[PDB]
Amino acid sequence: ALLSFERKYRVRGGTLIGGDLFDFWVGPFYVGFFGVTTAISALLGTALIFAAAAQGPTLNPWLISINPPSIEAGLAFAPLSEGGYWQVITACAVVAFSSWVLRQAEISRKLGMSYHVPIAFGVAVFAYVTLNVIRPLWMGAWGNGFPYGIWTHLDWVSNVGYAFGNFHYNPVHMLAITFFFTNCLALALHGGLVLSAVNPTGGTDVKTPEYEDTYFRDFIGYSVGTLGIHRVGLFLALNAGFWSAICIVISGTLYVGSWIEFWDFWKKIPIWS
Amino acid sequence: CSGNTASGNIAAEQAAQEAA
Amino acid sequence: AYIVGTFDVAELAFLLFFGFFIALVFYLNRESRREGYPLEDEQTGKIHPGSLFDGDKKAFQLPHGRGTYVPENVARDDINVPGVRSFRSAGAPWVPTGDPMKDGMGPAAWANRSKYPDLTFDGRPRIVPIAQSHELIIAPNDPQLIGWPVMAADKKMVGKVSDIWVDQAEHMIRYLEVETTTGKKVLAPMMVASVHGNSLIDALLPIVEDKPKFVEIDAITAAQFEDVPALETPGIITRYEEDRVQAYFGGGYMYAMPERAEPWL
Amino acid sequence: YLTPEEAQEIHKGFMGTFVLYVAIALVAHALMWAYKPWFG
Amino acid sequence: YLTPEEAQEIHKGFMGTFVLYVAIALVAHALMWAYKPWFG
Amino acid sequence: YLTPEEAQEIHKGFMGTFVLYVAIALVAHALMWAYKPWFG
Amino acid sequence: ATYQNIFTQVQVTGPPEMGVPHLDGSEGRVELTGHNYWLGKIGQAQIGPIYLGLLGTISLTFGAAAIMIIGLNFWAQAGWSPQTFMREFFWLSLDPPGPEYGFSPFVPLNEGGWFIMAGAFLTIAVLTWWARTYTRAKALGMGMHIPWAFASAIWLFLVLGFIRPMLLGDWSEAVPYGIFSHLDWTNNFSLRYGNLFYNPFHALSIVFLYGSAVLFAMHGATILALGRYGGEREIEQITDRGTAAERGALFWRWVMGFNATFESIHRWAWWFAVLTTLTGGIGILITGTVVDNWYLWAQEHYYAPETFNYDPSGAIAGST
Amino acid sequence: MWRIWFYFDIRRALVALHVGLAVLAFTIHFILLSTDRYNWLERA
Amino acid sequence: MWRIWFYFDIRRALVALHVGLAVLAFTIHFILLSTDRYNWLERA
Amino acid sequence: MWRIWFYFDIRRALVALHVGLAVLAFTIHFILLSTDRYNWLERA
Amino acid sequence: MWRIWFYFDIRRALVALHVGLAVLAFTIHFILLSTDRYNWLERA
Amino acid sequence: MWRIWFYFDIRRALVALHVGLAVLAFTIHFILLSTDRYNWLERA
Amino acid sequence: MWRIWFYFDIRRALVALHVGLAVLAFTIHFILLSTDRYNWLERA
Amino acid sequence: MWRIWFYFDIRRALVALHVGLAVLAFTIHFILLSTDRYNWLERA
Amino acid sequence: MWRIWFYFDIRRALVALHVGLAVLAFTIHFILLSTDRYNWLERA
Amino acid sequence: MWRIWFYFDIRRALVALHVGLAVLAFTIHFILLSTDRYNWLERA
Ligand code: BCL
Ligand code: BCL
Ligand code: BCL
Ligand code: BCL
Ligand SMILES: CC[C@H]1c2cc3[nH]c4c(c3C)C(=O)[C@H](C(=O)OC)c4c3nc(cc4[nH]c(cc(n2)[C@@H]1C)c(C(C)=O)c4C)[C@@H](C)[C@@H]3CCC(=O)OC/C=C(/C)CCC[C@H](C)CCC[C@H](C)CCCC(C)C
Ligand SMILES: COC1=C(OC)C(=O)C(C/C=C(\C)CC/C=C(\C)CC/C=C(/C)CC/C=C(/C)CC/C=C(/C)CC/C=C(\C)CC/C=C(\C)CCC=C(C)C)=C(C)C1=O
Ligand SMILES: COC(C)(C)C/C=C/C(C)=C/C=C/C(C=O)=C/C=C/C(C)=C/C=C/C=C(C)/C=C/C=C(C)/C=C/C1=C(C)C[C@@H](O)CC1(C)C
Ligand SMILES: COC(C)(C)C/C=C/C(C)=C/C=C/C(C=O)=C/C=C/C(C)=C/C=C/C=C(C)/C=C/C=C(C)/C=C/C1=C(C)C[C@@H](O)CC1(C)C
Ligand SMILES: COC(C)(C)C/C=C/C(C)=C/C=C/C(C=O)=C/C=C/C(C)=C/C=C/C=C(C)/C=C/C=C(C)/C=C/C1=C(C)C[C@@H](O)CC1(C)C
Ligand SMILES: COC(C)(C)CCC/C(C)=C/C=C/C(C)=C/C=C/C(C)=C/C=C\C=C(C)\C=C\C=C(C)\C=C\C=C(/C)CCCC(C)(C)OC
Ligand SMILES: [Fe+3]
Repeated sequence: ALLSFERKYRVRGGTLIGGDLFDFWVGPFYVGFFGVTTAISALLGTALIFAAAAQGPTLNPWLISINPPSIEAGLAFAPLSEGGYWQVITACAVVAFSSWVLRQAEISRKLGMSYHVPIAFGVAVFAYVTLNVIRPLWMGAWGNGFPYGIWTHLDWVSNVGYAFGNFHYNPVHMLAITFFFTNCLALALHGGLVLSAVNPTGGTDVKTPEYEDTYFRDFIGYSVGTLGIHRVGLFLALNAGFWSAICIVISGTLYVGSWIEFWDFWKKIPIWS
Repeated sequence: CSGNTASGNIAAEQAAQEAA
Repeated sequence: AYIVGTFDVAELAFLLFFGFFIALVFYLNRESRREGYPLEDEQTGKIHPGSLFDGDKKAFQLPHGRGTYVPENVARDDINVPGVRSFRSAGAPWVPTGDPMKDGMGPAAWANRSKYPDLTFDGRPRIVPIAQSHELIIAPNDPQLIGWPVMAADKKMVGKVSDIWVDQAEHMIRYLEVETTTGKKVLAPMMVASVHGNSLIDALLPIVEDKPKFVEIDAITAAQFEDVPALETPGIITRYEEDRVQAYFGGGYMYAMPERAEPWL
Repeated sequence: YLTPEEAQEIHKGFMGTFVLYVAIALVAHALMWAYKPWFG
Repeated sequence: YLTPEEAQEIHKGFMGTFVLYVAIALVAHALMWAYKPWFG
Repeated sequence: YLTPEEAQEIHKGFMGTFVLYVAIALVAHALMWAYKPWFG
Repeated sequence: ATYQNIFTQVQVTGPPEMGVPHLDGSEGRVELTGHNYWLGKIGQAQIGPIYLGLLGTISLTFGAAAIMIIGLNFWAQAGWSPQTFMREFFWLSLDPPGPEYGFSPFVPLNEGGWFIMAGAFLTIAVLTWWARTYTRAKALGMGMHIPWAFASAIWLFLVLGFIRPMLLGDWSEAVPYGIFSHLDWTNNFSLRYGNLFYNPFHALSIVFLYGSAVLFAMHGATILALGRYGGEREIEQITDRGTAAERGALFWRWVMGFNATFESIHRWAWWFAVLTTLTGGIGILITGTVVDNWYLWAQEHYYAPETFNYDPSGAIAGST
Repeated sequence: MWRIWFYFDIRRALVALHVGLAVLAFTIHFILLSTDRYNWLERA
Repeated sequence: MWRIWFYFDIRRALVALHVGLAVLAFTIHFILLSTDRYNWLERA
Repeated sequence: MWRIWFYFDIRRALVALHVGLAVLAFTIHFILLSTDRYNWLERA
Repeated sequence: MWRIWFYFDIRRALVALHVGLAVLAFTIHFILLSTDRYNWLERA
Repeated sequence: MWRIWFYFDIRRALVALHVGLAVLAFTIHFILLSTDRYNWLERA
Repeated sequence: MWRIWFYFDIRRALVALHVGLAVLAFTIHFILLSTDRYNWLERA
Repeated sequence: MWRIWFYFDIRRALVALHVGLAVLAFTIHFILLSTDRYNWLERA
Repeated sequence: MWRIWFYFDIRRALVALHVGLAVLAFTIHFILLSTDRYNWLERA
Repeated sequence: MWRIWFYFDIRRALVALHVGLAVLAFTIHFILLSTDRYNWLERA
């Protein structure tokens, strides 16, 4: 009951698992059963990250890298110093993200809201699971996963991308990039329009939604509306995440080779060649 | 995770595949 | 490329942006503190002092001659809520003493909104029955919805649809008027109403189907429809009344039946 | 301010501090010129 | 504030602490100059 | 606080804690200087 | 059974709304209006009307000129063959002048003159479009947030096309007009300058693009989940706090311990979106002009990994 | 005939005409600068 | 002691405890499978 | 003891139990398939 | 000393304490498993 | 026949016609300038 | 001095202090484990 | 001249002036630092 | 002097001061640890 | 010069001034540390 209106909303119920067992708050944070699971998994994952780092060549936070086992090890559980730490941290991260989704669902139920936020975050959880669980399983080795390091997973991204020639020629990658760019443009437009509506110039009063409609019809000839903009932004962000997961999952499992050669299909269409 | 050990997988890749 | 020693232009730009971003985060927190602050104690309700980095209060120049808003001056909620803590701790939930839907607790809670209706840019009431709108009609290929049966959360037929309320600014249906068995007319949010018999896939499907065309409201039961908050003036709904109706229907997803508040197990 | 006399008072303060600031800057620039001139 | 008297008191306190701060900085700069001059 | 009495009490406590903190830091810095000086 | 606020079930149709009157001297809206039923499923079905002042006319004419120049150069590159045009469209490109020309404004038309002309006309069109968004905001008494957000993207665009080539004195550093060609330019730009991953401003721009995706996902999901309480009517919630604003704040306060307001969230979104292109333009401008090898620069600042930190040979071998 | 001005506002027509003239003139001057024969700034 | 049931409900505690026991048992079994000494499937 | 069914819904309990049993059985079968000793499909 | 229970409720305190104890115990056991000296499973 | 102006508004028709004619003339001049036989600016 | 409790709530102060102490202690132990001089698990 | 105070608020003008002066001074100092002739920290 | 407490809340001022002091102390300690001259953990 | 306190809140002015002084002094100390001439930690 910190916020001036918070107290009346802090009621029992809305939990999926646990009921009244963990139905309480700790400061601003609601816990629930999935909050307990999130706390355990996330704290264990962080502690194991730092335990594996202490066994590594450096404690520099830039250069800390918890690496997966070698490809020759296949899909077996490796020794902790030889990639097992990475596997345990991956399991902890999966559990933590799933528990975060379920805690968001419980909090949505407590406030009389639908499950839009848990589903939206579950899209990103699916992207991560595709990156570090599904793709290594399909490829046959845990060594295909990206390392747990701030700058070494960028090295993983670079090397995996260049293993296919130029990763820019992946068409699902093109679609995901288009969704990302359109999302950022849409977010700029939506934030700017709302702020300009509530922060007028020239000493005028706060505007109505008719003013936003008029502004975007004078600008580009069309206005999507107040509900439509949030629908479109959610669609764009979720599509960006989902198509990122799809684009990475098919490279190395379904498509092997240079993505540049794929576009030789276009030149062979009998309509123009 | 599979039912094998990492050492067994590495030995199989080296000897049974990369050595013969 | 070095400015002095190992300092270079790129490093200087990065450090400048890092400082700017810290300042921007502080500014964004200041902006986020404008509603609901200062904080208060969970039990005693004692108000916390206030941030050292806060500035001046924000004043909104309202249209239609409604004055200034000043969100920092919004009256704090009453400390005495119609509930009792499940256990005596700062983090325990409140169990409502009576009817949460009537008293406004948890998902059924409402805010003290303005007691006058929202207006269009020219001063007309924004949310009005579709007859009072300015030549606004339902899409001819869309469901008419007038006279359709209404299903409640307990699968009972509470009544029928007698009127449609539309937003004159956004050109959207906001409320459906439902006449119940007892004859009382109540407003139900369109966002809690599922329209059946108008599926896009079913239209695409090459079938001849006599699906029942009705409106389902699974938020509240048929009896609860008799306790929907009423309007002070016909044909007009205020912001406070809108909040009342929306809170009453939204709280039903937890409070319509006891099982809705229980874990799956 | 609206009243002119307040405008004269604000102007007096502003010009006094501006002259002091410019004098400090001029002393610094003269010292730099004596140290390492940028014209020649 | 509004009353000129408490404004003068505030200015007194601010000037005192500013003078102390500047004196400390001046001592530090004199020590650094005696150690490693930067103009020469 | 609002009253001068509570303000003076707060200042007294703050000054005592600050003096103790500075004394501890001075002892630590003197030990570090006797160990590995950073000037010379 | 439960409405999820994804598609509009029943649409409301009426006479087209021509907009609030302008507060300045405007010529008058071109009353070309339409209605799209399928756009009304997601948002608003009304198309139009449009405003075409001096700025809109200039922008449309100069952008048409630039696009015509690029397309006619594509047709010439295809040998005027429609089939070759279709076959090689992705590979057609209007390329910048070669390094032997420096940053000279005088290049033969087929060697880069058309490229310079198209760049000039495109820049004129983009700048007049920015001026048009500024004047459209001014005509309604609204704020200038959208003009500044557009100015950030224009800053990145101008750094890519004109400012950086001007500073390096090399037209050949500019981005070619082509689908696959500008991707090739991106890849080559990363390759010649070490590795753009280690540009700290490229990393910052990635941070802000990712965060904008995150922010839009969270904000759209929150607003749609708050449709039961009028969450999408954000202007009224900002100027008169309802239960939707309270629930939206409390959800994120209970999730992560802190929350924004209905206005503050849009400031967060605006700043993330703007900072993406701001940091991107800053990072591109300093590449080559200030730093020529970003991996070396990262090595000097102790954040460049080696093989003893992580060896990517296995990941490469798996992907072959 | 003057009757053309019964269907087109003179202000809009003049604005569009002068915008088109500006694009045409800039294009022609740029093309002339692109050729060594007509470039009047590179050499004496 | 039995008084622990005055602050925690048996129905929810049983579910939470069994979930934790399941995860712990799976972790221990997988750890055993990763060692050549105790792996019971790869070799005879 | 049938007391359990007074506090746990039989339908939810059965669904959860069968989901868990399915996941466990699939995991064990896949683990057995992964090993050369117990794989029953690759070799005669 | 008992007055600590005047400021912290037993339920949340016990939940947090056991979460922390679980995290710490798993961390220490994993760290011991990662070292050759204290690995009790790999060798006889 | 003049009756074509009963079905077509001449403001829109004239605007579209003048835009299309400008595009067509620019395209033809560009094609001619692209050929060595008809280029009139490269050489004397 | 005891008067510090008139401005700071003991419950919030103790929880903030112990979270900080935990993080600092874990940081120090992890730093010591990294160095071979102070590592107490790798060798006898 | 004093009439300038009838057109610009003193607080806003002073704040903007000092922000601009700070930015200009920092820019000039950094530019001087980058030059070899005027760097005062590299060498004696 | 004491009058500073007529304008600053002691709780907020103390919290901000201690946050800044913590950041400063950890920064200085890490800087000293990163130098071979003042590192007190690697060598004997 | 006391009249400035009629235009600026003392708490906000003091907080902003102290933040600016902290940032500037950290910048100067960091710049000095980055020069071999003035570095006081790396070497004796
Ligand atoms: C040399 C490099 C290659 C390249 C090779 C690759 C490869 C390989 C990959 C991509 C992928 C991507 N590339 Mg690419 N890519 C290139 C050039 C580009 C360019 C450009 C302008 O040139 C752009 C815009 C992109 C953009 C993209 C995106 C489409 C995508 C990354 C987004 C994503 O995955 O979100 C999805 C979001 C997630 C995966 C994150 C999920 C978040 C989790 C669930 C939550 C984390 C919680 C955290 C621990 C909490 C801690 C916080 C606090 C501590 C509490 N690439 C070049 C050609 N690219 C990746 C992709 O599409 O796969 C997914 C992919 O794998
Ligand atoms: C091999 C590829 C390289 C790489 C090389 C580059 C290069 C080069 C650049 C980036 C840039 C970026 N990279 Mg990269 N990048 C890599 C891998 C990645 C990965 C990953 C693997 O996951 C990601 C997420 C990214 C992400 C990003 C973005 C954050 C950033 C550009 C975003 C943007 O604002 O949109 C793009 C937005 C614009 C371009 C603004 C456009 C606005 C204008 C006004 C629009 C005009 C349109 C016009 C009117 C339409 C008509 C035109 C006519 C038809 C002609 N890169 C690797 C390392 N990347 C850019 C940057 O700024 O970073 C420093 C950049 O220049
Ligand atoms: C070797 C070829 C010869 C040549 C052979 C011919 C032949 C044959 C013909 C012309 C005709 C024309 N020639 Mg010639 N012409 C040559 C070189 C030139 C040069 C030059 C820079 O050297 C110019 C300016 C012109 C100009 C012209 C026009 C006056 C006329 C085409 C206009 C038209 O059809 O209306 C169409 C346009 C409109 C009705 C509206 C346009 C008005 C606007 C305001 C003007 C801007 C136009 C511009 C293209 C806009 C660019 C923006 C676009 C979006 C791309 N010629 C060379 C020297 N020329 C034609 C003619 O005499 O009359 C038809 C014709 O038959
Ligand atoms: C070479 C180093 C020596 C060593 C030298 C020292 C020295 C010197 C000292 C200690 C001290 C401590 N050592 Mg020792 N110590 C060593 C190895 C160990 C090992 C081990 C590897 O198994 C353990 C478990 C410990 C344990 C401890 C603690 C009992 C004690 C810190 C008390 C404390 O307040 O914790 C902090 C934790 C809390 C306050 C929270 C309570 C913890 C509960 C269980 C919750 C855990 C939290 C969870 C794991 C994650 C949450 C993190 C945040 C809250 C978000 N040492 C090695 C052998 N050790 C210190 C001491 O005696 O202080 C009194 C001390 O001065
Ligand atoms: C539409 C897809 C996009 C998306 C959606 C989005 N993100 C979201 C949400 C949504 C809708 C949330 O509701 C959720 C949230 O609650 O934010 C406040 C969240 C979130 N997005 C987050 C991060 C994030 N999202 C990312 C991506 C995306 N988010 C997308 C592009 C990225 C990228 C691109 O990498 C980041 C880093 C967090 C801020 C938050 C998730 C909070 C969470 O998962 O809580 C668990 C608690 C923890 C303490 C984390 C677990 C700790 C681990 C066990 C240890 C670390 C393991 C990790 C694998 C180490 C590896 C790191 C290295 C790569 C450096
Ligand atoms: C309009 O409505 C909206 C708002 O306000 C009304 C919003 O605020 C928002 C939210 C948005 C913002 C406030 C803007 C800022 C957000 C950004 C940049 C994106 C998120 C990124 C971040 C880095 C933020 C921080 C993210 C986190 C995951 C931090 C989480 C931290 C912690 C400590 C979580 C702890 C909680 C748990 C583990 C669960 C509970 C368990 C416990 C308490 C443990 C108990 C046991 C012990 C031992 C203590 C939205 C989206 C919105 O739409
Ligand atoms: C580049 O960076 C490096 C390399 C590090 C170099 C540069 C470093 C730089 C620039 C550093 C600059 C540092 C700096 C620049 O000012 C530091 C200032 C520190 C100061 C002012 C510290 C002051 C501490 C005061 C303390 C701890 C006071 C505590 C008081 C308390 C707790 C009192 C409590 C109370 C009591 C008992 C009784 C109650 O009745 C009243 C109440 C009051 C509640
Ligand atoms: C490129 O960059 C490098 C390389 C660094 C080169 C360039 C550097 C440049 C350009 C630097 C420029 C710097 C600069 C350019 O102006 C600095 C100005 C500093 C100033 C003006 C400092 C002033 C300090 C004043 C202080 C500390 C006052 C404190 C007062 C206090 C705390 C008073 C409290 C009070 C008291 C007791 C009693 C109460 O009753 C009233 C109250 C009042 C509450
Ligand atoms: C760079 O980093 C490295 C490498 C690590 C180097 C640097 C390290 C640095 C800078 C470290 C700095 C550390 C630091 C800098 O101050 C630490 C300070 C620690 C302090 C002040 C610890 C204090 C602990 C106090 C405790 C545990 C008190 C507990 C009291 C309790 C539980 C009392 C309960 C109670 C009881 C019984 C009865 C009830 O009636 C009343 C009530 C009260 C409820
Ligand atoms: C159907 O056929 C027709 C011909 C009718 C239509 C054809 C239409 C087609 C097919 C068009 C296709 C276009 C395509 C595919 C374009 C793709 C472009 C891409 C992907 C571009 C990407 C990036 C481009 C950038 C960043 C460009 C920036 C350029 C700038 C900023 C240039 C500035 C130049 C200036 C300021 C001019 C200076 C002039 C000077 C120096 C002389 O004086 C100041
Ligand atoms: Fe919004």
